[PDB]
Amino acid sequence: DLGTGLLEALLRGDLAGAEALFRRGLRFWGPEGVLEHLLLPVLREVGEAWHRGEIGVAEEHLASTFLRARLQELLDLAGFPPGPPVLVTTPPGERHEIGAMLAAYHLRRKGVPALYLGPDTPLPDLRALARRLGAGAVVLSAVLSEPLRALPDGALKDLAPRVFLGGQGAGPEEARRLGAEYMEDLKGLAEALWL
Amino acid sequence: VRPEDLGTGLLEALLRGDLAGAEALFRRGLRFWGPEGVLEHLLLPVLREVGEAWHRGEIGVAEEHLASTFLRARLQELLDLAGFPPGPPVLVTTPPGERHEIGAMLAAYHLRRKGVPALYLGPDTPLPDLRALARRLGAGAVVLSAVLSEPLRALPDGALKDLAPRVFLGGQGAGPEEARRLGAEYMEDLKGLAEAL
Amino acid sequence: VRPEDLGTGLLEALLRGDLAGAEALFRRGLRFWGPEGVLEHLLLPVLREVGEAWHRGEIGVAEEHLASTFLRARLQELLDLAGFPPGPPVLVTTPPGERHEIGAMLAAYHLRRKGVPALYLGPDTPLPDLRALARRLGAGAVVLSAVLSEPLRALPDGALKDLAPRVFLGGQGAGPEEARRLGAEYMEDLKGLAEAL
Amino acid sequence: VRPEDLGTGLLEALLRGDLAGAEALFRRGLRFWGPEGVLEHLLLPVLREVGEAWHRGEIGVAEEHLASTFLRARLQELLDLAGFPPGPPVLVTTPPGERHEIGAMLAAYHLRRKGVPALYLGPDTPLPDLRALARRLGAGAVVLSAVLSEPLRALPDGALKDLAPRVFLGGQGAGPEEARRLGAEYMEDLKGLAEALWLPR
Ligand code: B12
Ligand code: B12
Ligand code: B12
Ligand code: B12
Repeated sequence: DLGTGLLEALLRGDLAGAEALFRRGLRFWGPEGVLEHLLLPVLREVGEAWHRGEIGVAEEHLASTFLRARLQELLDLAGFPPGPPVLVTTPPGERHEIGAMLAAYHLRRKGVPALYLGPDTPLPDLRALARRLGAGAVVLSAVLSEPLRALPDGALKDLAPRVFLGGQGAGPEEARRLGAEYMEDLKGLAEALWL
Repeated sequence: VRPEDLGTGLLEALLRGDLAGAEALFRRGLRFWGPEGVLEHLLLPVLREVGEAWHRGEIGVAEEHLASTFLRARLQELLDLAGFPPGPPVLVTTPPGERHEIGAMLAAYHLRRKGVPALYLGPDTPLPDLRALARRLGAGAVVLSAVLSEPLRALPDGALKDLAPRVFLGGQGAGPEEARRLGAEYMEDLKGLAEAL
Repeated sequence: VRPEDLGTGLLEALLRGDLAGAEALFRRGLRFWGPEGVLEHLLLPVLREVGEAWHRGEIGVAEEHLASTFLRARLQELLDLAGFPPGPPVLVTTPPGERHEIGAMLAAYHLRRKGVPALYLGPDTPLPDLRALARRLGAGAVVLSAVLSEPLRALPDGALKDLAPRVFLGGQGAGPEEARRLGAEYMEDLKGLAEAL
Repeated sequence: VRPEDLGTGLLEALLRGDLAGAEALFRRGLRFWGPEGVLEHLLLPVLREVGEAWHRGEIGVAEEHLASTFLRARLQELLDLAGFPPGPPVLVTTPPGERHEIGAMLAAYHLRRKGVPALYLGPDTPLPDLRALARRLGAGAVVLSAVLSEPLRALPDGALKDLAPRVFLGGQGAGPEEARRLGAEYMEDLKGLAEALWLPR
């Protein structure tokens, strides 16, 4: 797999060769393909390696900053459609960005105007922006479960006309308790908007 | 349209959630002022106005996030378009506890524009891990950007002294005294940083 | 619409005089393939297709001018974004009589992407003036791109030999023997050129 | 650095091969004088000073090339920022044999600033190929910039006639008589050129 190659280039600080390997993968598998076969497998392997204590925090930072940059390029290539926006973010306390960015990307690939805000947005401020921009939906990505548990019952229900929760840190019951529609796969998300 | 007006236009586009218009105005600014110029005359003035507005309680966190996430994305684009030389890298990051990342990215960018192989790691790197990577890659220098002063104050004396052969601290959160205490070379302007290396 | 058809789209936009559409298509390609990629998979294939069309008598020289002026402008943008390192410069140009400038610009760009301070002079520089500037600036190398062979053939033996400490000749109009005759190092690929310095 | 010193500074940076410093000084000029202003107060004065220096034998051709390639790059960015209107284009170029291209770019820029879709082709376009492109694009006008007079003199009588319904020749290398001989309207000032299209006569 180009996965091991990509990781090894990043770990030796070869950002030029890492970029070249990613670009080859994008040319070979296309935009959706490269995410499934390269970006996510590498991100998972970086996390695992760190958990095993095989790499330190600096190396993980390097890799994650790089993958985030590639995903941002893909986001930018999808363009930004006009229309009532969908705000994409993470719950308060959640700092991980890639799951939200992936969600924004899948929406944008299907012509949905997904505004990625960045992570960790307070719920009242998110509700206020959704209202001001006449947003049709809010989408939330949770990697950790703790930030969801800290939230009062029904706290996600009124953020916008539709509210979607996904990510490892989320499950059907916590979604029900919080008042959000739970969603496992990213492909289905655009269809779930009924447009 | 007018160069004299791009800051206002960019801010207004971001606040109404017009990412397409924002992108077009940034591109215009890049064409007008060039790579370094757009950062001085557009990106930073807008980022500062967003931050100020938030401090005055005029805008909420969500709006500020939108704008900052956008500006960060543009600086990353510029970073990628700059040359990356081979040779002993310079690691660029922020002190432990510092989450703001634009100042570090700006530093990496100015270095890369001047032929210095600056690896931006992202923010908030533990010092032992930073030291280990600097040693493994044979880094010639470590550059740290601090916007807040608190994260610097939490560090023990001489904590930045042996990170790499040269260690640079800058950002508004830093000053010559805190640099001396922590064992880093202070610098104020990004212009001078490439010459210093 | 599919990336592998950006080439035909770009060509069609240029031929109908749609500079705005051309710019948009090029930017899409840059986002898709990145800086080096867009040159390999869009700029060069389109420039070759313009040349072929001209050979088939489908378009005149004015259309070729339009397209090449456009591509030169895109390459210039990329050149500017790579930034210009300090240090002993490398002068990049074409032999006297050679007016085509894209191969030289491509060479300058690949060098600049690798931190080498490549000064693109433009095409068609007299050899005495080139030698004088190389000496005044303490240039480490001169790089020449030749598309046509005629301008090379008009030059006396050993005419490129003392232009600077290293002298490189490339381009389809050049081969190892004409390089040897003229006193330059020949190379085929732009990738190898940075390593060679 | 002060505005009254930008011209000298820019030239000196270019002559020592300091492209980074040159870029920074041009941007300072843009900040001071704005887009059109920088052309009048910085770009043209520097281009003229490069020419003068070359005449006085103080710089060779290599240095002039460096400087002109730089200024052409700046002017191209300004051209692109003027935007590209829709409609029947105006082709802008130089006569065959004319290699200087700044005058043509300046003409294209003034037209584009006034909403005219000026397509800058680059310099030195053979007249039959220019005629063919004007016809293919349905161009309403062709504009030619001549710095030198010799390339005009080499052209046969009536050689610029009917390249398009309107044909304009300008530049110091051109005069009313050579225009008449070649079958073009002569024009002195760039500002008037857009109006010269809107109201025909
Ligand atoms: C990679 C990783 C990291 C990386 C993060 C890399 C990055 N993303 O920048 C690093 C090394 C930094 C890391 C550190 C930490 N993480 Co970690 N690490 C992982 C790992 C190996 C993979 C996580 C992952 O796949 N995330 C990527 C996202 C995109 O995938 P996902 O959230 O599963 O979501 C999928 C779908 O739901 C969909 N999706 C995502 N969002 C949305 C939204 C919608 C609406 C939809 C429809 C779909 C969707 O896309 C994804 C495709 O599969 C796991 C272990 C494992 N085996 O999974 C943990 C794990 C998530 N980490 C964990 C922990 C504890 C941490 C740390 C606290 C460790 C520490 N002590 O410092 C820190 C900080 C976490 C934080 N503060 O957020 C725990 C979580 C435990 C829990 N929450 O109950 C895990 C499970 C491992 C463990 N220790 O058991 N981690
Ligand atoms: C933008 C901003 C924010 C934004 C940040 C958005 C983002 N970037 O993500 C937001 C609203 C989120 C924010 C948040 C906070 N910030 Co604030 N806000 C600002 C502002 C406006 C900073 C401008 C900025 O980002 N500049 C970034 C870089 C470009 O600027 P710089 O560091 O001065 O860098 C220059 C040079 O130093 C050089 N440089 C940079 N790095 C290096 C390195 C080297 C080696 C060299 C040579 C040069 C160099 O490059 C730059 C050239 O212009 C200031 C007020 C102001 N007008 O400056 C505060 C300010 C920094 N914020 C402040 C505060 C208190 C906060 C918060 C704690 C608010 C809060 N109370 O919760 C939070 C932080 C949360 C946390 N991490 O703990 C204080 C900090 C006081 C201190 N220094 O300890 C400031 C100074 C406001 C004040 N009180 O006057 N803030
Ligand atoms: C495009 C083209 C032109 C264009 C140029 C404008 C344009 N570029 O679109 C125009 C219309 C001017 C043209 C016309 C002519 N050219 Co023509 N045309 C071509 C064509 C199709 C493309 C090749 C090309 O120009 N690439 C552009 C450059 C950048 O790429 P390159 O030169 O291959 O260089 C590569 C490498 O060498 C490297 N490189 C470049 N410089 C350097 C420097 C260094 C140091 C290094 C390491 C590497 C390096 O990078 C480049 C890309 O990888 C080829 C046919 C083909 N090859 O498919 C001919 C070709 C070059 N043309 C040819 C001919 C015949 C001509 C004319 C004489 C035609 C005529 N019959 O009158 C005229 C003369 C030009 C003039 N009158 O001023 C012949 C060359 C003669 C031969 N050796 O047999 C070719 C080979 C095709 C053929 N018919 O046989 N041409
Ligand atoms: C710079 C310069 C050069 C530069 C050209 C710069 C470039 N573009 O690359 C260089 C050094 C290459 C050069 C070349 C030569 N040029 Co010279 N040099 C000059 C200089 C200083 C200015 C030329 C210039 O500014 N052109 C740029 C354009 C924008 O200026 P412009 O033509 O005045 O255009 C204005 C208007 O005409 C109008 N305009 C332009 N186009 C159009 C089109 C239309 C439709 C309209 C309405 C208006 C319009 O807009 C412009 C701004 O207001 C003059 C000296 C002087 N002016 O006193 C000579 C000068 C014109 N050059 C001269 C000539 C002919 C040459 C040379 C042949 C010198 C020689 N005798 O050996 C060389 C030839 C080398 C070559 N052919 O490549 C001599 C003429 C000698 C004589 N007749 O007595 C001059 C007059 C020097 C002098 N003071 O005597 N030159």
